[PDB]
Amino acid sequence: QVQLVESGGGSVQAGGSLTLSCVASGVTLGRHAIGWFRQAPGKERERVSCIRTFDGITSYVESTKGRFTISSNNAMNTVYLQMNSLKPEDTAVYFCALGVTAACSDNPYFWGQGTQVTVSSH
Amino acid sequence: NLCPFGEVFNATRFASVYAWNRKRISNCVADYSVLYNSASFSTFKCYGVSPTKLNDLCFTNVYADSFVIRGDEVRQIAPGQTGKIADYNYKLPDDFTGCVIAWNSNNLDSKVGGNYNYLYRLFRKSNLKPFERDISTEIYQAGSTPCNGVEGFNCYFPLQSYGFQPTYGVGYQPYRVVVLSFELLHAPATVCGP
Ligand SMILES: *[C@@H]1O[C@H](CO)[C@@H](O)[C@H](O)[C@H]1NC(C)=O
Repeated sequence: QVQLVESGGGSVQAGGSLTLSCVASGVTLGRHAIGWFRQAPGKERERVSCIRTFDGITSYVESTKGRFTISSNNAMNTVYLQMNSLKPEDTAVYFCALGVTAACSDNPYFWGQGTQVTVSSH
Repeated sequence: NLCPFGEVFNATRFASVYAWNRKRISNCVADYSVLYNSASFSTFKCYGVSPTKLNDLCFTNVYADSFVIRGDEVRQIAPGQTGKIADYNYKLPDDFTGCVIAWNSNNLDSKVGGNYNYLYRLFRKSNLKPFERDISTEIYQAGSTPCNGVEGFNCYFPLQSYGFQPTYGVGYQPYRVVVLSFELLHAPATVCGP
């Protein structure tokens, strides 16, 4: 079946950076929307960022615009989330999520197991 | 009357391989030796003809096919090859008479954030016949369930983007390819060397 292999994340101090990686298997990047969701303590799972691997167009939510950067390497079947200027409130499980259409506005179909990001306060 | 090879080799934009461009060359003089002795080309492989004789030959037509693929796929633009490009995008015949010409186009065809304009066909129910072009976009059934024309689980749009990144390794970088087909009908031959 399709699998999403996540890596990166763990602990960082506030103002620090982390890079998450997601490798798709059982599907070849270049048509589908792929991106990240997160679930912070006491909050519903929410969109973080998405890229349309058909045309490279990226999308962000208000809390992630500017600070986070999503990118794709279609050839390597890998998407990256560069997370800069991290805040304690960015502490969450981050999930790679792959759609079955080209549109980032559509609901994800396939989910990664999730990776813990913990941002410590000063 | 000079063959318009400039328009082929020096075109600003090349075709996606699935929608490969064909230009018919006729009623003109071609200096093939200047192409063959160019340092511009990383591939220049001829089949059924010697490249050293091309300036001494006349053909009934020359077809110039052009497109972009990955460096590591150029090996598929040869007779008898298999793979996504040979099977589903551009297929040469076993009895091919012509030359396959390729060069690295990373400086033209990649850009910051990736160039997503170049597509390839990843899925097809059967292999292309030689010199067949398929520009259809029917949803490909990849599972046991009919798609009914809906892109979804196991129901694939058949074209995907290369997303060429300038930092790609040489195997993943875009190459421009020109395939010259030489036609030898028992007819007047109007494309000649100097
Ligand atoms: C393409 O342009 C280059 C640089 O201007 C030139 O050297 C060459 O003659 C042209 N190639 C062809 C096949 O006309």
